Amino acid sequence: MKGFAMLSIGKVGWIEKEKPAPGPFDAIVRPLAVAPCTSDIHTVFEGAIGERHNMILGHEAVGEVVEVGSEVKDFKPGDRVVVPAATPDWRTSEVQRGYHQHSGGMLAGWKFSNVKDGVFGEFFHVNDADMNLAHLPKEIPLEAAVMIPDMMTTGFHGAELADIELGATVAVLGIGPVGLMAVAGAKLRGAGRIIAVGSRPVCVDAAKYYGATDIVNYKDGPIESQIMNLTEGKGVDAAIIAGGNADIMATAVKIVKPGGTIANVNYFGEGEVLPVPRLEWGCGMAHKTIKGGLCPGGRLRMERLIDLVFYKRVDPSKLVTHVFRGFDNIEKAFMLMKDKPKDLIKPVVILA
Amino acid sequence: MKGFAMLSIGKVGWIEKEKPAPGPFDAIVRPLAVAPCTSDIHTVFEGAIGERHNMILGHEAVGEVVEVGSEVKDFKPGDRVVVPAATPDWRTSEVQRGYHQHSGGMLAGWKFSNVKDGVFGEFFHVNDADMNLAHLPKEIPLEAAVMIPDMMTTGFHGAELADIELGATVAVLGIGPVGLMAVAGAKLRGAGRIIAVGSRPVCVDAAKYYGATDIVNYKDGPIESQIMNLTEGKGVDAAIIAGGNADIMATAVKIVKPGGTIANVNYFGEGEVLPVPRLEWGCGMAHKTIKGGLCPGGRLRMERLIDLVFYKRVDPSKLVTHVFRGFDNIEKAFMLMKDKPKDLIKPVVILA
Amino acid sequence: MKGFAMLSIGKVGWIEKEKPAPGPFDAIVRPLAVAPCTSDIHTVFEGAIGERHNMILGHEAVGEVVEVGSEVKDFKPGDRVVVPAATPDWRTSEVQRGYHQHSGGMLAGWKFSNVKDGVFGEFFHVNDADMNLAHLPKEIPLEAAVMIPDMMTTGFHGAELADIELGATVAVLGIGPVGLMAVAGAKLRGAGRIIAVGSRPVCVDAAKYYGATDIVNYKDGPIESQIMNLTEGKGVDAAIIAGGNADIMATAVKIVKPGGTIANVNYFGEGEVLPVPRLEWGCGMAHKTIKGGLCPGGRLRMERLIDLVFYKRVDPSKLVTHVFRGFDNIEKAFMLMKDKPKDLIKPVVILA
Amino acid sequence: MKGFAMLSIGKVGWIEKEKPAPGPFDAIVRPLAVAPCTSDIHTVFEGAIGERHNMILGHEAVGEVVEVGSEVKDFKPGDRVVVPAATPDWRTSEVQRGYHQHSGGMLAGWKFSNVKDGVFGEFFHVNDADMNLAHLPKEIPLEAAVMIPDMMTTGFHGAELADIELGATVAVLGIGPVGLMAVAGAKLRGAGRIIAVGSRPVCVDAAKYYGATDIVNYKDGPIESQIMNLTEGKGVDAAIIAGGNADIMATAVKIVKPGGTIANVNYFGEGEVLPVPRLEWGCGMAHKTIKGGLCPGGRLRMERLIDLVFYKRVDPSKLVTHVFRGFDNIEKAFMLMKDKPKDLIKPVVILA
Ligand SMILES: NC(=O)c1ccc[n+]([C@@H]2O[C@H](COP(=O)([O-])OP(=O)(O)OC[C@H]3O[C@@H](n4cnc5c(N)ncnc54)[C@H](OP(=O)(O)O)[C@@H]3O)[C@@H](O)[C@H]2O)c1
Ligand SMILES: NC(=O)c1ccc[n+]([C@@H]2O[C@H](COP(=O)([O-])OP(=O)(O)OC[C@H]3O[C@@H](n4cnc5c(N)ncnc54)[C@H](OP(=O)(O)O)[C@@H]3O)[C@@H](O)[C@H]2O)c1
Ligand SMILES: NC(=O)c1ccc[n+]([C@@H]2O[C@H](COP(=O)([O-])OP(=O)(O)OC[C@H]3O[C@@H](n4cnc5c(N)ncnc54)[C@H](OP(=O)(O)O)[C@@H]3O)[C@@H](O)[C@H]2O)c1
Ligand SMILES: NC(=O)c1ccc[n+]([C@@H]2O[C@H](COP(=O)([O-])OP(=O)(O)OC[C@H]3O[C@@H](n4cnc5c(N)ncnc54)[C@H](OP(=O)(O)O)[C@@H]3O)[C@@H](O)[C@H]2O)c1
Ligand SMILES: [K+]
Ligand SMILES: [K+]
Ligand SMILES: [K+]
Ligand SMILES: [K+]
Ligand SMILES: [Zn+2]
Ligand SMILES: [Zn+2]
Ligand SMILES: [Zn+2]
Ligand SMILES: [Zn+2]
Repeated sequence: MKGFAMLSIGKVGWIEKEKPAPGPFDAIVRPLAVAPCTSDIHTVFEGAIGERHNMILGHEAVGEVVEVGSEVKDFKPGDRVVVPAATPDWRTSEVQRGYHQHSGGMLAGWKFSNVKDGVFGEFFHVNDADMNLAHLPKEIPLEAAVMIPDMMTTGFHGAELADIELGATVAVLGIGPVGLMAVAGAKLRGAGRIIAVGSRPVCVDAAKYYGATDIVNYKDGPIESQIMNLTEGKGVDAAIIAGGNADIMATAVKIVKPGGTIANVNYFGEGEVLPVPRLEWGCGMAHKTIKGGLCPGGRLRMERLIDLVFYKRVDPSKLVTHVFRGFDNIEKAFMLMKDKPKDLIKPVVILA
Repeated sequence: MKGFAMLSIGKVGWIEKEKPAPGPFDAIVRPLAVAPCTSDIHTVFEGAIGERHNMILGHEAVGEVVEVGSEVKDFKPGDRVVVPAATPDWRTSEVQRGYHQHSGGMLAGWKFSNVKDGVFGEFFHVNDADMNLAHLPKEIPLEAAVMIPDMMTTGFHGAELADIELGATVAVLGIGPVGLMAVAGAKLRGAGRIIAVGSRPVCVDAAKYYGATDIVNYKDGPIESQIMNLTEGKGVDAAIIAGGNADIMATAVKIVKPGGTIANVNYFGEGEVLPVPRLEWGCGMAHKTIKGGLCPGGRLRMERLIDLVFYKRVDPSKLVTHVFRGFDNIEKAFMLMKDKPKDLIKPVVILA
Repeated sequence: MKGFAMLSIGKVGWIEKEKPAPGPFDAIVRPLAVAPCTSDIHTVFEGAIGERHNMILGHEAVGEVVEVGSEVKDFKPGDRVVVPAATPDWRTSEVQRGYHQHSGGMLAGWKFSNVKDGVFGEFFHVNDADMNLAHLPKEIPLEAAVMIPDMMTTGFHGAELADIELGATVAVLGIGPVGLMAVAGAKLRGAGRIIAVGSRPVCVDAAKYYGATDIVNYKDGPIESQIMNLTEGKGVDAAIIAGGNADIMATAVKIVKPGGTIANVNYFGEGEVLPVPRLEWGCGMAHKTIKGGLCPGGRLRMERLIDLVFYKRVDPSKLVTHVFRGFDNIEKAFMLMKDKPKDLIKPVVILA
Repeated sequence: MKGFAMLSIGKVGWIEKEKPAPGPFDAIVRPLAVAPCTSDIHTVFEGAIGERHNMILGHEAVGEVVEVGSEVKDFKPGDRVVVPAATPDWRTSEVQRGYHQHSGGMLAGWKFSNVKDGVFGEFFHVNDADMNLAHLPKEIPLEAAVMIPDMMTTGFHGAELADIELGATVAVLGIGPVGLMAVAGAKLRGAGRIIAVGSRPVCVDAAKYYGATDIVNYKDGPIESQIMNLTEGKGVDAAIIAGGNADIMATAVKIVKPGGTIANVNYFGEGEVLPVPRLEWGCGMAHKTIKGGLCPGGRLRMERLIDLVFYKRVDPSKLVTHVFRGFDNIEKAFMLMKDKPKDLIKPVVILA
């Protein structure tokens, strides 16, 4: 049918398509709430993943099941489901290795608006419904639930990769929606001091809400010097990268103490090389582990985060600053992500 | 000096001993606040660690440094410090393996009221001050800080041993002071649903405060049946044992799902064998990992738990139900632990 | 078709069933070489997993694909394959948790001769062929290859569970075919000293071949005292249980040092409880981790063990002491596992 | 007391100092066998660790204890010992975090020929003898034992950091003495295929001896293309960096599959930045972990590696290509490392 799609490199618009058909194990979902992402901007305007032709955008959606294949057992038409941004193929060798995000190739667990039609349409296709859908409790509002498919699972993954010990000091570089969930994720991993690096006031306020004990604004000086002064030269036990340019990797290495971990969940769109400073990395021997992973998807990941919201461990509704209602307003919410206003964190479009 | 001591098996009383002298790396501390433990009850009236003669009891104390050895660098007379219940020798082979709790032998990190005069005296000896003391911030009151040396580090260790994934369902068997900190620890590891098992109303109330979402009373029926009904037959991702008799190990194995973890921090004082049910343990193949560890000690452990309290990640003051004043009430608080009233969780003696 | 089956508890015999039909993702395999297992003895004559009716026995087989479903992509009729004893359903919640051995329930990844007709028949059914089959290189003979499905993956799993550090001292309690692979697995994890506990000379000879540095005969005296004398009172860093009765769990705990690991891969067929000694387990606080897991299965596991054999890291051929030829000798080889002669390690029936 | 020392940047020569005196916990050792290292060449002629003045060189030594402090308990005059290159202070906060290599600061566990007179003297000082010395069994020759302090512990550390699963494919970039021990280390962790990258025939021969299944010579083409062709486009499960310049980091990321690990133990002496390719690192999301650590030291590490040699798990004598006799030949063996002949791997000077 109609869908907000990438017409060509650098240009987008509504196009004409056929309604997707479900396989024996798949399901067709109609969206109830959707959200745009900064990653979709990188695909369109920077060409970071190559050239696409008439591909629907969007990968964050909470919808209602309308049709299932003959083999779907746990979902029926009428069920209220959370759809993860990553819907991998669960029958490959990379799944047996424990990295479903790369099932079938690097980043191949991320299908929506990458190698597969996204969620910005009246219907979309979800492969392996029993493995890639989670029921949505009535107690969770749509605006909060639509932060789970991507923002919550990415930010929490950064905290998971960070290997946070109880009471450790954690720095979160960047407090966009992913970084704000990284701040909340560190609090969920038992972090004591959480130092957040950001400038936008609407984000700084939300960072304190999610557990940040210190805010480092670049208006006071270089980030490295500020954090080293805050930690009295000790540094941080772990740094979570959730924003910035390639140089932020150098900053993370400089502020993490020997034996610590740099956990990256930032999608670097430009630059050939990510710099690792030789001297500050101990010339290769400082035991500063560097991790960088795509957000996990699938049913279990969604079910675990739904319980965190259900039992009031984290409230993602603070991420939602703008709410829209039309299918035509999907374009408007997208435009907000193109040129970030200072009062926007994450916009949500309620469809039905 | 004076000290409340274990005279023989079944008898305690105040005695007179010589004030301990510090070695070049040691410190002499006078207590500012102390707390009795159920373990000392087991030592005196059950002979759980054998017979002692004129051994000062107690291993939970916040104190003021009065004297240090010539080689102590980070602590001077007058410093208010949190003293860990475990003060191990940091120069053994077990420390290089990462198990300071067993530095020099099984449970050898536990010295106070075991192989060394405890803290229930006008002064006590702390070996290796720079490695086994942590500075106490003025912002933390004495009643809350004296929960850190033993209760918090033990309860949090149960949560650490449990290998909790984000959103996992955790059962805490026993909600005494250690179990209440296991509940708080489970919340500090991103647990979603936390099922606490206990009956005493003062403990049930504190368990809800520290994050318990469900309360299971053993007076209403078998714990296994209740928890399986709550989890709709799925079981729990992890069970933390913090109380009960030897049979509670069988209960933990039965409620943990295949691949889960049983983390024990309960001190079993009676029974020759802890039963592991064959069928419910998968006849040996259910991947139900069983862990059991003594609480971590040392400076770094105390500093990180102090940071957790300082940055308001947990408030252990709700563990304290009775506060008395002065040395003479150490006896009153000790006997309070033997005859457990239904309103007692943890008593504190302020030595101002 | 014909099949050697368990009629009821205590009864075995040849039966007749319908040749299995493959689903779209399944494959029908005819066996080229099979081996009986001690686990089937426990299932039939001890009723360790309950009563079965006309369940064809056997779960260790190398076969030839004769039929595949329409969706099988990597295997065709005529391919010679190694079939893992564990062939789990790869589309479950337990797979997303990382425990395919319990996909769909405790031990539910083990289907052959458990909840599904085994391999001791003219044909057998393999669910999810592309995920549960591995190609057999021509360089590996059938007698050696049939040690991979069960013996090698189980024994190596014991070493994996043991958390062996480079140079650590490992004890292997029991040197049947599984224990001998635990010896080889421990060598493959960088173990230094490997202490093997067994009495049968044919097993003692194979233990030395696979890397055992010391032999402890339990008929020669108490295991604990002998091992404690060998390690000069230190104990072992890890103990792998691969045989014995329920009492061997107490033996393992007594010989492992504080902080070490007890890794069980032994299938306990009798007894209600596996005893854990309270005092030797530190009264619950010795950090002696107890693990017990079913062997991993699936394509990737088989492929990696095949690579270990291909690149000559392990030669499982020395496990095979008896080779017979023909379907009728499946009964003879099965009975050989029942009345264990002193010269038997593992028998193989060639159906070529 | 004489010692071969670094006079200034670019100059070396023999000096005279006063024989060092041990503190109460230290020991004075006279060397029985020493070996020069490439790190000392970089220190003297490239100033890789800054400018030093009149510092005795050398950090690889087997020696005889001649004097101990009053508090040394496990070592007496006359004991033959293996001295780790890293002799950290075991009483710091970084030790309680589990990183003794950085006890007191980044790389602060490395004292010999860094902040302390090295082992190229008639005597040298060992701090904390009971924690930093290991008894040398008479069964291990000096030439083999002197490979343990540095080469073996470094190379094996690369294999440990690599997170090798049983049967995994491992690439070792660089086959100098450290890389050759990384190959042996990969074999110890259960690697199947081991791909070694090198050109010198004496190293290629030793690489096959230690377990390499494939050799990649740059004379046949680019390393990235050769390795991807060998693995049929799959890549390797882990890459161990043990040589080369900063550009080798980019090669490692390119050949490791998503979810794998890059383990670096190479000492990068020049360059401001270590390049990480953005696209081949999944734009930050490929789950390609990068680790880089200094070699472990201390008594326990040495004792476990001694056991590996004692029980014949690894023979490091293949690393020794040149053997000299007498103190005066320390200069000759040192200069041998500066202008490496194609037949040199590691030289050893036998003393006494
Ligand atoms: N791994 C995954 O699965 C995944 C999932 C979702 C998104 N992503 C991508 O990863 C990144 C997450 O960012 P986001 O979604 O939270 O929105 P975002 O607005 O792009 O986050 C960027 C944050 O980093 C700050 N920043 C910019 N330059 C910086 C610099 N040199 N140093 C320090 N901070 C700097 C920004 O500050 P100000 O804006 O206040 O000026 C902002 O706080 C995005 O690129 C996103 O597309 C990845
Ligand atoms: N690992 C360490 O380093 C360490 C440190 C300190 C203490 N410990 C020991 O760990 C244990 C923790 O006890 P505590 O200090 O927290 O005080 P506690 O009051 O003795 O804790 C006992 C808890 O277990 C419950 N309980 C008793 N029987 C039960 C049963 N059949 N089923 C379910 N629950 C049952 C009790 O419920 P109700 O009382 O509400 O009825 C209570 O909640 C103690 O034995 C202590 O000596 C260990
Ligand atoms: N986890 C899994 O997936 C899996 C897979 C396959 C098999 N298994 C099971 O694991 C167990 C391994 O047995 P197996 O197949 O290798 O053949 P097995 O011959 O039955 O192994 C028994 C071993 O234990 C020894 N033993 C008997 N009593 C002992 C005692 N008190 N103390 C110490 N050792 C004692 C035996 O010594 P001697 O015979 O020399 O006297 C023998 O070495 C079996 O029960 C098997 O069913 C499990
Ligand atoms: N982390 C620690 O504690 C520790 C301990 C000891 C040493 N190290 C350092 O780790 C490094 C290991 O070197 P080493 O001691 O084993 O002696 P080495 O001779 O310097 O090892 C260099 C090896 O790497 C090869 N090589 C050179 N350039 C290469 C490239 N672009 N790509 C792949 N291979 C290349 C060399 O072959 P060709 O030159 O013949 O082409 C040679 O085989 C040294 O720098 C050493 O200082 C670190
Ligand atoms: K690290
Ligand atoms: K487990
Ligand atoms: K352990
Ligand atoms: K990884
Ligand atoms: Zn996104
Ligand atoms: Zn206590
Ligand atoms: Zn079997
Ligand atoms: Zn060196």
